[PDB]
Amino acid sequence: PFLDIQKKLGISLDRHFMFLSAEQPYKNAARCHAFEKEWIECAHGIGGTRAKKECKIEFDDFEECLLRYKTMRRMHDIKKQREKLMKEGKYTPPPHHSGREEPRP
Amino acid sequence: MPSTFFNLTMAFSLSLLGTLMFRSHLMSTLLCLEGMVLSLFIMTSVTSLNSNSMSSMPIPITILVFAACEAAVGLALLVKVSNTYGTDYVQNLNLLQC
Amino acid sequence: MMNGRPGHEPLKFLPDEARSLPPPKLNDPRLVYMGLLGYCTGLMDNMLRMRPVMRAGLHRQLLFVTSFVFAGYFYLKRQNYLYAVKDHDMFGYIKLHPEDFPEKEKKTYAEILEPFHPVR
Amino acid sequence: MNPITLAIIYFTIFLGPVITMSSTNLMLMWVGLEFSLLAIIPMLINKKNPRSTEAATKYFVTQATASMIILLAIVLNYKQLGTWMFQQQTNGLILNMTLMALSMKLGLAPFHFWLPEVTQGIPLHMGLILLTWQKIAPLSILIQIYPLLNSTIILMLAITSIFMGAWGGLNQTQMRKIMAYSSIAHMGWMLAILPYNPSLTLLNLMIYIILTAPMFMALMLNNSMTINSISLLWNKTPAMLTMISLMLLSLGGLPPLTGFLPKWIIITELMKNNCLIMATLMAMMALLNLFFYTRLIYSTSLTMFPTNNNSKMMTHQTKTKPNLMFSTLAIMSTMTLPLAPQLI
Amino acid sequence: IMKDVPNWKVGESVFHTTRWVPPLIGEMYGLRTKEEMSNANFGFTWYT
Amino acid sequence: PGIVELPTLEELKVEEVKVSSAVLKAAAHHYGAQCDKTNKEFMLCRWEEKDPRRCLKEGKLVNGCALNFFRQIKSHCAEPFTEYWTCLDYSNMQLFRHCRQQQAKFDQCVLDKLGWVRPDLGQLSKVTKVKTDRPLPENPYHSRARPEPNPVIEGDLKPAKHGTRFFFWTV
Amino acid sequence: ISAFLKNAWAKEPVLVVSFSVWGLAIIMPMISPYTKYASMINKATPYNYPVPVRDDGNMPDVPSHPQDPLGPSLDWLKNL
Amino acid sequence: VKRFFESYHEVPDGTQCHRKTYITTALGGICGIIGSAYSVSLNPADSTLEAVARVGRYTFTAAAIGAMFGLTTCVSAQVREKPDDPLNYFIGGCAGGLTLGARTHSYGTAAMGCVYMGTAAALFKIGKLEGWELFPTPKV
Amino acid sequence: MNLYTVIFINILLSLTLILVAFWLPQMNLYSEKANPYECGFDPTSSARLPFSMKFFLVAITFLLFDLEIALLLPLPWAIQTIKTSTMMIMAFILVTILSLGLAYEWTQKGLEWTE
Amino acid sequence: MNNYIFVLSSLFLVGCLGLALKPSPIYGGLGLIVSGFVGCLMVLGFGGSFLGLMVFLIYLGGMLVVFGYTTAMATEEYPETWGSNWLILGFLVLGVIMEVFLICVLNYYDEVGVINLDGLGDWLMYEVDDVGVMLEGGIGVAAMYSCATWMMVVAGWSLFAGIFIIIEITR
Repeated sequence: PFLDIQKKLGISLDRHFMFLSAEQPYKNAARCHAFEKEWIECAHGIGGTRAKKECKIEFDDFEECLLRYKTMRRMHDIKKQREKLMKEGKYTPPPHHSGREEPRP
Repeated sequence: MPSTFFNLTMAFSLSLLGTLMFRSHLMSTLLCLEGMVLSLFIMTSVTSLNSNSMSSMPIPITILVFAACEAAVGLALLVKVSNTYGTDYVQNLNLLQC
Repeated sequence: MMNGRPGHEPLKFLPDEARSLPPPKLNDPRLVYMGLLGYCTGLMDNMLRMRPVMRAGLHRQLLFVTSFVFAGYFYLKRQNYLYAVKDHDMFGYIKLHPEDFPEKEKKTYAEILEPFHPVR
Repeated sequence: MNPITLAIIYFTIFLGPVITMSSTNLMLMWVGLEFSLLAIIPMLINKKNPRSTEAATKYFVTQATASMIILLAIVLNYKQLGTWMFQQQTNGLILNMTLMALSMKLGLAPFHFWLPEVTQGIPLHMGLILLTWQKIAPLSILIQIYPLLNSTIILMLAITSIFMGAWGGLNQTQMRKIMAYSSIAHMGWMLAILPYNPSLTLLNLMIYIILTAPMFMALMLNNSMTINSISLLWNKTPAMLTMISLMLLSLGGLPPLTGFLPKWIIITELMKNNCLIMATLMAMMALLNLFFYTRLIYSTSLTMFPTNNNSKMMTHQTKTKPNLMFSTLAIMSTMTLPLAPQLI
Repeated sequence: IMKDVPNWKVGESVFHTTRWVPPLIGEMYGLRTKEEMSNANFGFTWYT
Repeated sequence: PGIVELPTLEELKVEEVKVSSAVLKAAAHHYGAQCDKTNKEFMLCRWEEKDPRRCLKEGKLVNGCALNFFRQIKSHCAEPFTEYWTCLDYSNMQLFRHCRQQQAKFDQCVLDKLGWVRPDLGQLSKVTKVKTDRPLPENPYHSRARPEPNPVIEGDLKPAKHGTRFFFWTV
Repeated sequence: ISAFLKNAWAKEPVLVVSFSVWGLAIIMPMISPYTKYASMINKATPYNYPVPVRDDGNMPDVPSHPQDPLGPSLDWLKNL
Repeated sequence: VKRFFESYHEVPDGTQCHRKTYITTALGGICGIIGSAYSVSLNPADSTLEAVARVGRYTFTAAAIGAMFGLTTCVSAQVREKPDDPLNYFIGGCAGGLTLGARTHSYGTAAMGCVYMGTAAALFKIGKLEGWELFPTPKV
Repeated sequence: MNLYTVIFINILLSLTLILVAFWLPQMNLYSEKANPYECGFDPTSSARLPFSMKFFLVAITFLLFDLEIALLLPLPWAIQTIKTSTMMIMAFILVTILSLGLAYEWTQKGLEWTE
Repeated sequence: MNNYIFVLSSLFLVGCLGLALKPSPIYGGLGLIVSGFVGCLMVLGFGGSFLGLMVFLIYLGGMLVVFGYTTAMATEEYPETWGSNWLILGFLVLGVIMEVFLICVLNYYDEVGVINLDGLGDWLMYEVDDVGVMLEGGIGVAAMYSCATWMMVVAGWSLFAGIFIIIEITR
């Protein structure tokens, strides 16, 4: 913040709900709690300029957890190949994936 | 989520476009602004529900409150311009050109 | 640039670290110029309100000059602190990274073939 | 306005920016923006004349659109990074839109056509707030995100506004519109130097405020609002002419006066960063400002314009309007260069 | 399915970290049938 | 990057309760009293490891304890229990308040025949101690080493060299 | 002000009732033994799981079994 | 893509005339269209056919200035033996200014535009050789 | 799916009644029958002209009060908090501010219709 | 059901398109009512509840007041609908077809990206706490009475100041 009134006075008007890893009602952690925590603890201390290069792995994991682009790519590719193989006639959907399974408790 | 966010961003874009190009009635422009408000609230709501971030669900309601306050101010201004000119046409709002 | 300096304490006029610098001498040219500005401001106020420019409002003039000097002392102290901090960080960083600020060795003038351009 | 409305409205105008500059959260900075926007309008439309209503409507529409664009930026940054503050990894378009919308709020060119009209419509004592106090919040929002801004966009807007303000100043005869255009030019300098060293952006903001407030109170003194009207101060109030001249010249930016320090220091930084072309062009075009200030100086202080018979009673009657703050700010704005090192 | 696609690592994770990441419904029911997927999505919202 | 390590279908096999939600509710309180150490060890495993693949052996002990508990009930207090959970199943939300008499019958039957005692209102919800030889998982998040901070300039402040070196001002 | 209050009581009873009820709404919570118990009850309600904590051998108060005497006791709620 | 515009400096001047002329013509046309959009959005015209005529005139004028500039610059660099001499860009900018004057039916614009546009082009060339950078990024 | 089914059934029932009402009756359409109604005499002017709203101020005030309603509607879940004192103080401040705004408007004649 | 959410978002886009084209304020209000309903449905389908219902309520109230204002001030002898103006009609159809074609184009260029019509409906919900109880959005919103009191303070002040501002603008 431009003027650090809150840090100066020791109060926390709005600094406690900045990210997904902050305290949630009834201790229900948000999606990607672990990833965000890792990224932020990695990036503490070192400046932003250094973090942008030295916490990149953590940030990449975090964005993957939150948006999930690569997961969508992977599932799309798997189901695309499934469709191609099925149209060719070289694959069958197993019983458990088809609709009849031995349902587990 | 992805397709929904794309369509919502397009909706906000269209409402912004509608606001930027007028069409005589100031009330319609106010309604376009109000529609952008709707789209932004929906964006925030879906983002929060997707992330399960219940600490950020206090914020769409603040968006609604402040958008309502500004919309009320806009309506009052419409009342005043109407009292001045007899209509809400934006053409009449041209005195300050000089 | 200096906002993120480690040990920065938010919204502190003079951090305690500043007491280690020689304090301003109270007849400094800067503070004297501050007093002059205050006196001129008092005279300007008189002139604007249509008053005896130099005779009237001597309490007002005294307050103006003293207030200007009083503010100037502390502001000057803070500025000295900030420039001293800048120099401290300067030299610490340079000492830490001798590789990126190597010390140049200078050849004498005898060995340097400076071109000569006649002024004909 | 009744006292309770005065208290609440003025207190909200004061609150908004304070929230913006003391909020760590983008939504709360947006809340500060909305506070300022909502609370200013009743002060603008206090007169309830046809021009006042139209000025208030123009302000409302423009500022509401800007606020919505900024809110879109905030929401998309949330969608991306699960947080309410801009990070180095934030998408570039989000920062571009934020800069663009805060530019619209600030009045910078090419989103500048709205400011002159509103300033012309509204009375002087609110024009002061509009051209001074309402810029602190948006510029604070930018300064808090300075390391991530786009040099190309910022320089383009800055130079555009310098050129546009300089050219617009000439044609206008109205003091209110002239001060609007001066605001545009000085904001152009502020944003030009923002991405490189925001300390100097804040220095320029301070000096511009400290120069504009005295001028606005000078205009308020006799409710002057035209070149012809201000030309009559040699008769109505001779004393002020000297400081008015000095202050206009300073705003223009002549060396001995303080106005040089902002421009000189900003040019120095830009040159350090190798921004030679933009620095040269901005310095060159900042001289039309001196031209259309020198015309005012000619009209008021150096030449004596025709007066009216009825000004004699204005002479007869007494005056008690100039404040202490006028003298303080005017002197401390037009006689402070020798203390420049302490300022930067 | 992906026996012969050129470059596929069968169990490859999309995450650098080796920590366990809970599987989301898309991964869990993706290859199953539309009925199971829509159940996972709407069973509670669309009431009991 | 690395191939995930899912456990095999064979090691994900265990005898399972196959008893309905109403039955579990009816048996909950005594099932919370007896079968506490086993469940609590498994729960500590879940929370400490954070990896579902690393607590399977303890989860199967949980299942075995549940089977033992229910087998004992079926052996001794079977009919009162059937009555009790029939009455519970009938209720819309499986509320206890509707079947108290049958609850009393079942509770007395277990108390005398099997020696069990029901928990009071504030028993099953208190945090408890657990004893395990399973070592505390270090680096549970598989966290990478934290990057080292910036070096800190150390020294004592001194006045600026040759005053504020600004263009021409002497100081 | 007896006269004005008495008149208000008859000519604008609605506002008299409203202000009185608002005043009571503020006064009573401070003046009442039971107020402390609301937060205690809401803390007693166990929405989430009680996470067991590993016994390092030197934790003397937290129990090992739910039916052990040690630990918070809702007798106060039972006979509020 | 920006590849088309950055291809202008693939090979020094005096060569690939036609290509460089195309590139400058396109750039001039783009500038003209932008200016026309501004000039129609503000200061509207009575008829929509008037508006489209205005956009056509602005666009064609700007394209003509750009085409003449590129052609003359390349022709100068080719006929004379100096590839990278800013005097070439100066002559091209003067040609552009003269073409503007002709399009506007005015000799004063011809002269003023020649001087200003020629100086602008020469300074552009000088910057490209000397490594000047417009719109730099913070280095401090 | 049940709510969608029942709402669509209601829609279809209403629309079916309308269609029957429009396709069953025997009709005769002519200009005098179709022309608008105004107590047996022809319209002096169309009904699309401006119609002054004498309660505009109260109408706008309704917007803000309804948003206050929105802010207050979470109270049933709020009371299930641990910070009961904080919740109480905040709700009391909110409602008292509501009351003060209404009282100021009343004393300033906001609710008195404009003539 | 697979296309449920995408259809709702497209309907929202169409309602917003109509509003942008800006017919008479009466039709604008009707269009925004339909759009608010569709948005509430999208939020409901995304696991929300209180937020969707609140948007619907507040928007119904807002459009009520807006309609009242339009009948008085924003009126014309011949109000223009979407279809009345041929340009509005043509651009309505153009916008619909343009969005259809843009959807196709984005799908083709990025088979998986902003839009995944193939695989649509496979990513609506990401995660859910299966055995939770307190996970309802009303709880998060009510948090303003405990953990985010600053939000309440600013919003309440906004409404309070709104009262005075509106009165003095309408004086």
